[PDB]
Amino acid sequence: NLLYDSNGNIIGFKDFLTNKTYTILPCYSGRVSAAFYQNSSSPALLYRN
Amino acid sequence: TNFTIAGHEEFIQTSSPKVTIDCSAFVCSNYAACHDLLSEYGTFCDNI
Ligand SMILES: *[C@@H]1O[C@H](CO)[C@@H](O)[C@H](O)[C@H]1NC(C)=O
Repeated sequence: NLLYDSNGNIIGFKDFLTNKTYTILPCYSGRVSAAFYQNSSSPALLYRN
Repeated sequence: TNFTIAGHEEFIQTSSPKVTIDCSAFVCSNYAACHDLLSEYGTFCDNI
C-alpha cells in the first residue's frame, strides 16, 4: 500500500476507495537575505533562486 | 644535438564551495516545542 525509500520516508501511497497512486514531495523551506545600511529605514530583500 | 618543445599542465586549488547552515531548518524546521527547548540549551547558532 505504501512506498518507502532507503531512509524510511514515505514518498507515495495508494488509495483504497479509488485504487489510484500518488507521489509525496516536500514543500519549500528556506531563508531570505536582507541587505541593510547603517541609517536606512528598510533593508533590501533577496529571495535566492 | 637536436631539441624540441614540450608542454605540461598543472592545477592548483584556490577556492572551495561556500556552505551556509542554520539552526532552525536543520533541527527545529517546523516545530514550536523544538524551538522552545533549543532556546534553553544555549544558542550556539550565533557561534556557528
Ligand atoms: C631535429 O628534428 C626535427 C624534427 O624531427 C628535424 O626537422 C630536424 O631536421 C632535426 N635536426 C637535426 C639537426 O637532426
